[PDB]
Amino acid sequence: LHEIPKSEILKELKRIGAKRVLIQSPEGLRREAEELAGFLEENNIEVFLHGEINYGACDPADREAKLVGCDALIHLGHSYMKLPLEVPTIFVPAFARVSVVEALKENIGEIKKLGRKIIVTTTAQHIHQLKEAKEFLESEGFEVSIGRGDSRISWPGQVLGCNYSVAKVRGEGILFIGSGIFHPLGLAVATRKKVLAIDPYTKAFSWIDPERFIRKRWAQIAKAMDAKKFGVIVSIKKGQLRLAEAKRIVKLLKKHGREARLIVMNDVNYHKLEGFPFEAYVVVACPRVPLDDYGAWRKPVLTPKEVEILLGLREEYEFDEILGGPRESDEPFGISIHST
Amino acid sequence: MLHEIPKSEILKELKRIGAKRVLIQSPEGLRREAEELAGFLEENNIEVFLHGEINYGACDPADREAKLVGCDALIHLGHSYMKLPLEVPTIFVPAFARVSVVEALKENIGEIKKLGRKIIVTTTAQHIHQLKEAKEFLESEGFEVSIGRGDSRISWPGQVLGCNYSVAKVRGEGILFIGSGIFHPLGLAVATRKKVLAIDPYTKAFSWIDPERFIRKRWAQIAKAMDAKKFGVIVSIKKGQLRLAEAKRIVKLLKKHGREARLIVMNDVNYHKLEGFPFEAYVVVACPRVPLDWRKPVLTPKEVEILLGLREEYEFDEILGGPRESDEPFGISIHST
Ligand SMILES: CSC[C@H]1O[C@@H](n2cnc3c(N)ncnc32)[C@H](O)[C@@H]1O
Ligand SMILES: CSC[C@H]1O[C@@H](n2cnc3c(N)ncnc32)[C@H](O)[C@@H]1O
Ligand code: SF4
Ligand code: SF4
Repeated sequence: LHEIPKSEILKELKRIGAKRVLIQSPEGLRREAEELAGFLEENNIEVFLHGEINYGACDPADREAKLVGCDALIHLGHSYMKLPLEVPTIFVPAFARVSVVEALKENIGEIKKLGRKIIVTTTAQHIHQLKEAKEFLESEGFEVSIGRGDSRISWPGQVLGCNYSVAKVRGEGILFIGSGIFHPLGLAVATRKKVLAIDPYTKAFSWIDPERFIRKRWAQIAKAMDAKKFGVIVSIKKGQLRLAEAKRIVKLLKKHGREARLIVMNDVNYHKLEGFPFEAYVVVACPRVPLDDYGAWRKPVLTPKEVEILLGLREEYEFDEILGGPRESDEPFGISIHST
Repeated sequence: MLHEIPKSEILKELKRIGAKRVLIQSPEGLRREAEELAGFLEENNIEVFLHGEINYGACDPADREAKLVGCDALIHLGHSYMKLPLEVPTIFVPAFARVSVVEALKENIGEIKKLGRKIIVTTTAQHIHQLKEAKEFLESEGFEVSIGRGDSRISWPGQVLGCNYSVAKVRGEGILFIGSGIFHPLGLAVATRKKVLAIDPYTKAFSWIDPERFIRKRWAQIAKAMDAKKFGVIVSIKKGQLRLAEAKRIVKLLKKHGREARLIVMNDVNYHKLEGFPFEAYVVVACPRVPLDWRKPVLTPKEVEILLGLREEYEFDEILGGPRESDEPFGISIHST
């Protein structure tokens, strides 16, 4: 459950006959990746570690595995999203232990301000708590709405930084259970509904006001109203490649008398591009890169949605989401194995 | 200042193969030139994508990436071809420097005479097109000029790379190196065990190479590493840098000497990516220019062979190729494997 189940992982590997495996890992599970590796090697399975810092299941290292002759990939810390996989892949999601009900009870008076029918949302590390959160809220008199989400989502109620489809359901206001600010803000902007965030660790709460964020984006668009040369960036990460939408933005920019060039990268960062003559950039990939820029972009960097405001093709601010298709099943609360 | 990109020649080669969508990679210097070429190809009804990575060598063609985004051809700016399986037709565009090499030699005749009569002459890609003149000059000064063909990693006789000095493994009293920087002459010195004179064509300055300080600094890394139980052994998936068999051997050997070792797979080998891993020391088995330029000790395969005591003298790590059939043109080339 909350422990890396080294036994279950071995059993799946021995079932599909895996002899050589690659392990991806996010920054907080680097040490666990090497402990797993040593355990499988004791059990006669050669193990490579993937040296890149992985940021999501949108970026499986399956093609790299097939290159170094691995017959399977282990993806630590995230759950499957619908992608073609070139080697059989085991997803090992990370579940935080914290019980969320305590923070809900402490804040029930604020939660009432959301209204009778509420939408409840959290991130992957608290997804297993969602049933406990639901029972409690219903037991206090709420009707609880929880969206399934699309094929980029792994369980009902789960939000990603670039996908909030699980909140596009009937309901009067949105509850977010989790730490930090980016997800609740994305909820408010993507749904235009009252969003209430509760941190399960501190029990602190926050009503999300997107105005401050939206104004910072309006200034970004303003800095680019001066620009004539545009770079339009795609990432070739399997779950981030948006070729058609990027080509669309290039054609659109040219239709309005601006120069635009499509740029192919893997990891998207400004330093690699600063020798180029472009005056502003459009990231058509993970929107957390232009929207959550800590300060590294020294030229205006925009989302596709913001570009359409710039050219004057859209009046209201719309959050850039990467959307999937119908998801006919749900991922387990545990390890999963996928091959295509 | 380099010689200008030949836009007309490149476009004609693309039309000769009917290319409709091309990807262009460029190195740090040639970013403005990349987009200049893109606009010209586009104005000739050819869709062009730019590669946003900083390319660092023909050992890293972006041909897989081009195939992925639907391009039917790849333009590799600033480097000459090295023997590699290519997935899309690729056009190589060497950059050649305008600066006069012979003017630099003329300022330093006296220093060159100290090398010997029969001398080995080497340069980098940006001056290869003036290598014939430099040799004629030197032979007019009484030198016997010895120039090696080199192997399949090399594009022209007498060209050195940061990772391959095969053109210098020939008969001679000493090595002359024509180019800027100190890394190439350092490797030349360690790899050939001969006296090396470096002449910088842009400044006319010269330098007699003494590798001792560099070797001593390298042993401090080796010494540091002699206490480590846990090693990370790194490879790069770049087509010209992948050294999987050697990396595996290094793993097996570290384990035979009572040390733990893990193979690590990367594209760009950056230390900042590895900080969370539990390894006490690192071996880069890819482009040697990365360990030979951290926080934990990071070693080349030659250097870890010293730590384990299977090797005594210091050695530069090099990626060797095999025999080279023919030579690359002093201009644009087009290959498709
Ligand atoms: C937590 S996953 C999102 C984070 O990972 C990084 N990230 C995700 N996808 C990419 C990408 N394609 N290129 C560069 N950085 C990315 C971004 O900095 C973002 O803050
Ligand atoms: C310019 S020739 C090679 C240069 O690019 C960088 N480089 C080459 N290969 C790699 C690699 N595999 N990973 C990271 N940096 C590299 C090195 O720091 C060196 O300065
Ligand atoms: S927010 Fe961006 S980085 Fe995170 S899962 Fe979605 S696409 Fe991947
Ligand atoms: S391996 Fe190193 S020195 Fe050789 S071409 Fe690539 S980056 Fe240059």
